[PDB]
Amino acid sequence: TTGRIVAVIGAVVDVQFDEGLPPILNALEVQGRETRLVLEVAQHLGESTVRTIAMDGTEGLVRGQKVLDSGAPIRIPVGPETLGRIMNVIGEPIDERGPIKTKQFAAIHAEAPEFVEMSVEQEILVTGIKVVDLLAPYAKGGKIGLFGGAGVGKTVLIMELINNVAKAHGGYSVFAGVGERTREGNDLYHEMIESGVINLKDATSKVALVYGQMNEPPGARARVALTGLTVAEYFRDQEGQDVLLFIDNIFRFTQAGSEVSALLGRIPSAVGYQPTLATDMGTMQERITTTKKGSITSVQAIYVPADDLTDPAPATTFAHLDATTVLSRAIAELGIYPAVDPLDSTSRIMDPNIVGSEHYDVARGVQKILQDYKSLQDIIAILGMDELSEEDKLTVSRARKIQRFLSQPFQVAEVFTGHLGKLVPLKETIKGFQQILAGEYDHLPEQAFYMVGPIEEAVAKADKLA
Amino acid sequence: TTGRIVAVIGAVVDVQFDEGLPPILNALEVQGRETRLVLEVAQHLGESTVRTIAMDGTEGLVRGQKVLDSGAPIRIPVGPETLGRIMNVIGEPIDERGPIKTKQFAAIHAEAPEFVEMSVEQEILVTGIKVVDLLAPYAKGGKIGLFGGAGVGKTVLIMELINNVAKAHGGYSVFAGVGERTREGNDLYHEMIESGVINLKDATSKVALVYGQMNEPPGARARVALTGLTVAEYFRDQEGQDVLLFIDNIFRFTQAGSEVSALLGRIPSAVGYQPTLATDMGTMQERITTTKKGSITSVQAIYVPADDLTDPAPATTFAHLDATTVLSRAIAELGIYPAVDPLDSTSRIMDPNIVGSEHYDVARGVQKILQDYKSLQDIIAILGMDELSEEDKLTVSRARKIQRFLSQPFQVAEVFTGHLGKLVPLKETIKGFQQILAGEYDHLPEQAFYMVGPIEEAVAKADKLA
Amino acid sequence: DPAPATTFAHLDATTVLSRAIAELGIYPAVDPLDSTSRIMDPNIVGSEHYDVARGVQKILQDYKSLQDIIAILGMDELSEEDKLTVSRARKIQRFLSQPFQVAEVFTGHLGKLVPLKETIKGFQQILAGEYDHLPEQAFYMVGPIEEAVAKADKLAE
Amino acid sequence: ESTTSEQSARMTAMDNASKNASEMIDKLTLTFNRTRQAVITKELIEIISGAAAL
Amino acid sequence: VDLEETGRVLSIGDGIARVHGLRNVQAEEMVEFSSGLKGMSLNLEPDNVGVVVFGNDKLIKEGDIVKRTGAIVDVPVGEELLGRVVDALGNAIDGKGPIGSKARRRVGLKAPGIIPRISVREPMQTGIKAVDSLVPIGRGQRELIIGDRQTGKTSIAIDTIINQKRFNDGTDEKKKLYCIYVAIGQKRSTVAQLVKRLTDADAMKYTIVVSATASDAAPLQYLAPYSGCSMGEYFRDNGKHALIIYDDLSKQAVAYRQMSLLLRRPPGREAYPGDVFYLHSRLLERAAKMNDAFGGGSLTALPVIETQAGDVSAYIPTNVISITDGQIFLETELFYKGIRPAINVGLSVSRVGSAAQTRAMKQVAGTMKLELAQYREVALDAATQQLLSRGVRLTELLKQGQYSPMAIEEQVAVIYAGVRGYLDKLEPSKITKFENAFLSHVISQHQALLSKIRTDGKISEESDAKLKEIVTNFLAGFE
Amino acid sequence: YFRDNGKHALIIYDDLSKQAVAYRQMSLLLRRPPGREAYPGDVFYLHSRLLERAAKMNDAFGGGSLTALPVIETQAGDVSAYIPTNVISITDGQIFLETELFYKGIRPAINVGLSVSRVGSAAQTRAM
Amino acid sequence: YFRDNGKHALIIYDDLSKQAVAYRQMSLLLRRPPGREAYPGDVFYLHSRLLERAAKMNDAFGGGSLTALPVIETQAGDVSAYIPTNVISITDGQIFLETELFYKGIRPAINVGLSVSRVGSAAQTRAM
Ligand SMILES: Nc1ncnc2c1ncn2[C@@H]1O[C@H](COP(=O)(O)OP(=O)(O)NP(=O)(O)O)[C@@H](O)[C@H]1O
Ligand SMILES: Nc1ncnc2c1ncn2[C@@H]1O[C@H](COP(=O)(O)OP(=O)(O)NP(=O)(O)O)[C@@H](O)[C@H]1O
Ligand SMILES: Oc1cc(O)cc(/C=C/c2ccc(O)c(O)c2)c1
Ligand SMILES: [Mg+2]
Ligand SMILES: [Mg+2]
Repeated sequence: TTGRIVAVIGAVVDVQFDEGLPPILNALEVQGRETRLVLEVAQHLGESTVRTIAMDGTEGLVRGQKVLDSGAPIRIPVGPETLGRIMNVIGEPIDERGPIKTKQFAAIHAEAPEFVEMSVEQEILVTGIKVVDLLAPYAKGGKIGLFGGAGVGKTVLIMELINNVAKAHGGYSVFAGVGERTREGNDLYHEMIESGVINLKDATSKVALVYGQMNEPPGARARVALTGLTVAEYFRDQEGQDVLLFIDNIFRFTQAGSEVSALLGRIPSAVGYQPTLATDMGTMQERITTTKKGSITSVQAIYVPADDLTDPAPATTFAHLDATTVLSRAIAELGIYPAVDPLDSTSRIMDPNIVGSEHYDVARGVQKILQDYKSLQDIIAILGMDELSEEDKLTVSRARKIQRFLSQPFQVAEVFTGHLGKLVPLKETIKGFQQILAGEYDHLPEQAFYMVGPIEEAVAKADKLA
Repeated sequence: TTGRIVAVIGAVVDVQFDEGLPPILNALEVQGRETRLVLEVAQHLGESTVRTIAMDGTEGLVRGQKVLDSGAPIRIPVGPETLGRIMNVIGEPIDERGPIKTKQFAAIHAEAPEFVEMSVEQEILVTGIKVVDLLAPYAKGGKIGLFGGAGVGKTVLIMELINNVAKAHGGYSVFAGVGERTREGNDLYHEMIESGVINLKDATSKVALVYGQMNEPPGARARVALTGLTVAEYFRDQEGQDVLLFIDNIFRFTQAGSEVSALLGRIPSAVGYQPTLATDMGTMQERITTTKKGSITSVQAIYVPADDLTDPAPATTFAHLDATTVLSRAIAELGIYPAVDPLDSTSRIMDPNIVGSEHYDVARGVQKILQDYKSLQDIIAILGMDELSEEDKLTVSRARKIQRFLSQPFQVAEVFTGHLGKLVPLKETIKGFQQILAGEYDHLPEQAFYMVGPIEEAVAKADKLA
Repeated sequence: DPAPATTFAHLDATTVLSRAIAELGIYPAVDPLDSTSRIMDPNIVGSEHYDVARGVQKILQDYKSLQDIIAILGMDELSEEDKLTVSRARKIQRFLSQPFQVAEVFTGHLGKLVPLKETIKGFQQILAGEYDHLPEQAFYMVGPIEEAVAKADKLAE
Repeated sequence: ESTTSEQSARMTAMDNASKNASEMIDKLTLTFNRTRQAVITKELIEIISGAAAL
Repeated sequence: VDLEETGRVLSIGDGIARVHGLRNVQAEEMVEFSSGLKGMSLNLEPDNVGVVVFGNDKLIKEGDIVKRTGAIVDVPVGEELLGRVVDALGNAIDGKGPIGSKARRRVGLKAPGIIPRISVREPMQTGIKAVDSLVPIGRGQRELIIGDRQTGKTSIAIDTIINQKRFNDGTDEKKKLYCIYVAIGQKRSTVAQLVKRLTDADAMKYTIVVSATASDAAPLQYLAPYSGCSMGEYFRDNGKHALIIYDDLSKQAVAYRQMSLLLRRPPGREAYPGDVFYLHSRLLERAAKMNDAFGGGSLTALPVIETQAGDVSAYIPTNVISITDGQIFLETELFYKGIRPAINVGLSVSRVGSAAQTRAMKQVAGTMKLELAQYREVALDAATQQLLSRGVRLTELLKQGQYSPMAIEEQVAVIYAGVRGYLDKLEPSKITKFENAFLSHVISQHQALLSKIRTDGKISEESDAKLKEIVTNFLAGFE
Repeated sequence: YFRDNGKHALIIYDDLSKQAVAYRQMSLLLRRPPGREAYPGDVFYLHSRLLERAAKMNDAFGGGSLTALPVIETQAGDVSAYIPTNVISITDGQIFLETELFYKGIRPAINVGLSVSRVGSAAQTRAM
Repeated sequence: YFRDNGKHALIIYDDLSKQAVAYRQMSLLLRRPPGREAYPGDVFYLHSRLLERAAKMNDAFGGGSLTALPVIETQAGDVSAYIPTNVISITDGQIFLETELFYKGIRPAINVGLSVSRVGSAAQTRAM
């Protein structure tokens, strides 16, 4: 049935319906427009009038302009035909390759899996990336904060994560560009094409892209996360996969929701965030999890406003994270790729009761030896390296040798370098550093461990050095 | 005559009367209830409707429900048989010992004693607490205020004062538990039975109890002070006697005030508070006073929200007091109890012509060395002890010995301190700080001054340290 | 503050006065690291005026960032060229002060008007080092550089 | 013997001065943001109260 | 037709349903939406009812029918709720079929007044050495658990719950303790894991779990603790003992702020409403110890509060410290260094627990408190080095893993070792090792004495002298 | 009255902080929208018109005068806050007192740098 | 016009603080809801739809471009203020200037450690 626009105030549009009213969250199709104008029902004002938030510009709308209730929330195309495609928030293709032809559509608003639908187990999601698995491992269905910002291997890491999860776990990936910069969305898409993870020729693609560009209205940027989230929910729910979901970036999901809140006339809360800060976050996050059928794991890029970890935005966010990958510029400048800081990057599942007594002890030794290597670098500057005790001479060698073994070549960059990448199995990771700590490779040259896969390829690199 | 409820929202109920509109402050009796539900008329909304505040829960109230004007404001028992009893905000017995059968009743709302009714006499009240009696001594018939953040020692200090001042005072006492703990009421009540200042079978009771704790709704907490107060007025006026009044905690009255002000539909003032904060408190505080007709010595605990003494509640409270005792979290966390700030507590009898030049000189000396030391603490926090001139080191050593000797074990706090409680005569307090200022104990180590009574005990603890 | 902040742009020259500076007795309490002029440019006031001015701000700003630092870390640790820029800036600050004709009731001092060239020359000379031997307080609340020198003798006894 | 003890002690004093300073950096950083958050919130409640009173 | 028992929805969307009609509704009465959702009458206005929605108000439309239920908001209550996971309304969420519940209790009942109470006096044994000895708790007390995220807060609650099995499998009925874990704001997966943990420990058979998670609507999150609390009161008022965990109240206050700002309540300090204190105060007042004339029952409340950067001075932290009877404070710095449970002793208090600590613990505990008080003060002469020697070692004794809570007699034997100097000669990195070797030795060989200590609630002069032998014999043979 | 009849008077307002609190109360209950720090937008004017009425009249108008000493309470030594600066911006000077000075022994606790008189030596005898 | 017809333009917006202020005026007077700093919820949108229109077009579309140098005034170097937050977030890099560097004789007063360009080496000749 069909209602009439009665009020247009910026990106807020009020529509009046003569008969049956569209429930909250329903998607409204505005008529007489060259492109699609979706209005999400936000409120019921009384007197048969709904308050809506526009998903695109409202320039041109006239009082009385017909509006068709679609009868559902925003429904977007889902299934394998989305892989390699870029869609927008309402499910349209924006890569100009034509319709996304799927046999299913799905609503972007879904309630979280019920208490019973939850996996009571805590599993590691093996990434194949040594630093991560050993020290800050991903929980299957957990959330991970990604710190770093620019020029730190952020795109390469993402692209390798996609690749490694397709290979080792047979799951696909989704990328949700929340406040994606048009320019950077062009670059990332091509970077993905060139690394293989998107393939435009056949159907071997591993990521699906959903872009909520910065020049779109508040309601659009607030919802893109959900759009991508549902694309991911298909793979977990219909196909039984363990899926990767990238959210870039989670701070702009908050802000977008803050702006929506502000347009709806609501009272701001502490520091000018929406009062529904925690719930807005909660209803999106809880969908990310392990069900009995499959799991969605999410890698979320964080911006910390004012460098304040106690700002409501990062505070609220941290409540949902199970691990942090910290990408540091310092480490990159030392030629370690991935630029992962092994001391700053933590995991909630770094607990012997979850990952195993053994996996625990090795990580804590690797952490310890690197901490103790930081303690000596001043005395290294003061007394030189040859005024260390014989036990201390070893800690340095080993530490420096552990530092490099944490580096690793990526498949996603085989094109740029000529070096074959490595997905390293968890047990070989555990073993490599296990054996290093024990001094089973002290005699080997420092440079044998650098940019290598498993520990066998370090002995192989040492034997080749004339 | 008879009125009907037309609106309910938490504590605030609107009532429409067809004839006979009850004046502001009149108490109204809601019909159809199992326990007595009083409404106080707050405003005349117009249209034969009044806005009222409930003295108890409003669950169960229906629109249409009947209300009777009592013809007067809340009236409560007053006189000799309030002694030994616990009553609520509306004078009902709450100790399960039956009717309270007084000859007199009083309205909880009265106007404040007139300007001609003021007394001008200032006489020191020695508490036995070193910090207080020295720097900011209390006065018989005066207004004492105990400021403190959450958990810093407000209630211990008041209980200690009740022990140290009340027992040896041939008059009556009123304790008004206002918005505090119920189990503390239960503690206070049995403690008094155990000590016999309340007798359950005699007529020898010396304290009257009035309680409206943090389980009560806001109206009740907003008025309990008036009840408690009112009982104190009777004893001051209709006997001429020496009355002691302890309130814990008066802040709760303003907070309670804050909770109904939103509902009463006022435009809020600073930090969300009621824009009537100042006058509300003034009309209530001005009643808590010594008059030509009889003396009231009032000791009120004053809670500081968020440790902010610039918050409207406490900030506005300062000007109602004759002596302040400002407690400091930071000081309590250093182990100094009572956690008195020696440079923020003041007293209006700190004057050489009232307390004598000797007392005045030592006090100013104690506070001088403490301020000079406080000025030196930033140079200390970066560069520490060593970088100070020989002179500064002496002001430091002496101040630190002075801070420690300001502390005292309370008989009421023996479980937390591990020391038998001490009470120091005023002379002994003076001579102790005097001697520490003349340098007589420069050779003693600080630790000797911590948690002792008279100076002689510090000496004994020094020798005991060998 | 919205009000003063919105005003700056309507201005060709800004004289900003500071309480911190007034508190020290430096009047007029003009903050030399926050006062500006469109015409403070060599093509306009000439390279001599511009260089001096820029210098005065340089030594003053250098001093400002040494202040909080040597206040705790001690004066003696400084390089002998650094602790000269300390002595010179502290003099230039004082030489920025000046008795006003309309403030005789506030100062006790006689009002003094300094011609442009004499101001440039006076400061040029302090930056040069021509008065490192003169006491700080000699430059305080005087007109032209002469009166600082004269004031130096009256302070010698 | 004098300079051995001097540079020994100075090393220690400056080590402690630096560590104290570092601890003070954090404490002020925490205060800043607690103030930073309150100012913002305060400015906002003033605006809201102003619009709501109309 | 009937606007006395019924209304229709006028407007919806701010989490508040404006409802025309319903002329005979009570304040705070549950109403029932045509879509099955429950609601609460909050605003009884001349021409509408303001109804707080106990679920997703996406499901409510203009024109929907609302019916009175006649009942002030209440929840199912009784023993049949044990071993169950329920949402905030009481409806079962563990899919084990209906709760066979026989009574119901109001969620907003005012806490017991002054007379029916008596000061706490029965130990509430957490099983955590550091807590039970240094920050001891009695049944009826409110003890706050406070700290930054990820500092071990929930852990305190969980081992406590798990500890009670020792009594809950006895026939001593007064010695028992029924638990309720209220999850406000948590991840659902976190809760699901938790009951799995409890089930695994066979603790779930005496626990009620009330869940109001990150994706439940705000009103639900706010209601959960009260729903939890009535369930507890069932035991309090019936001659039984209940422990309740509000995990956590920071999140619940956030829930409430969202409701108040949407209701346009004037924002105060940190945009929190005037009544944010009252929200917690009334709740925790409901934890209580009842005297023998009202059953002798009790409800112990362990609320959780989450600090931002160890700042105990912020609005909500201080409100709750101003309510409860002391606090366990958990430091990020202590937790980091692996000191676990990460208890700051200095800043932790139990205002009322000393009275409900066994004599047996008190005999070793008072001197431990003392020697640890001396050691904090001095973190190369004879005396002040020994307090360092003793101090580090007592600090190692307070360390403890998870899911292994300790019987009281086991705790004291361990602390006995410490406070009687037997640990002084050993190295700090071996105290943990000595503790486990020693504890399991005495459990397998000297049962008679451990039992006697549990039974006597004391260390007798024989027991002490006997425990002097056992330690010397073991320490000389510890390698 | 004294002022306009060739006499001299001295008036103390103890204190105008509390007056402001009372006008803020009155203004908000009259439904006048709050402004900075919840006070009304004309809190300056509240004190400006009061104090401009302290004045020195010339001989033709009688030679009488009225001298004012408003009192303002600060919060934690902040002479620079909104309200304090408002009043400073009305009066012909200020005497700023501080606790630190007070307890250091400097009583009267006048902070010299921050205090002023806008009339200066014209208000002194030649001797002083 | 240049971007689309094969050419290159440079646009300087001077400044955007002031633009936002003009929009804040209209919104508030239109009685739209005020947020942080009384800016409306569409202030980020305002600036983000302007600055996205700067772009490098491909050959298929003429190969032209429009480069934007937006200007933002901070207050006491508060880069975390609402509007600065918006444009920093929006842009591809920032040239930060400081007053202390200015008077240090460092002109132009560019903070070299803080300023960034995420385009980076990609827009330099091999020489530079
Ligand atoms: N006694 C202990 N010994 C060793 N590890 C522990 C102990 N207690 C807790 N942990 C670990 O520390 C982590 C955090 O503990 P938790 O009980 O979740 O604290 P919390 O502050 O309540 N967490 P959150 O509510 O998410 O901020 C968990 O992963 C536990 O494995
Ligand atoms: N004089 C004292 N000596 C030793 N310990 C004290 C003293 N005063 C307070 N404490 C400690 O602090 C705790 C709280 O004391 P209390 O008197 O309740 O302070 P309060 O300010 O009333 N708390 P609250 O009402 O919640 O703000 C006590 O249980 C003691 O452990
Ligand atoms: O510690 C805090 C935190 C906070 O979030 C706010 C405040 C104060 C806010 C305020 C807001 C509006 C006013 O008009 C006012 O006087 C004060 C103090
Ligand atoms: Mg108290
Ligand atoms: Mg927890």
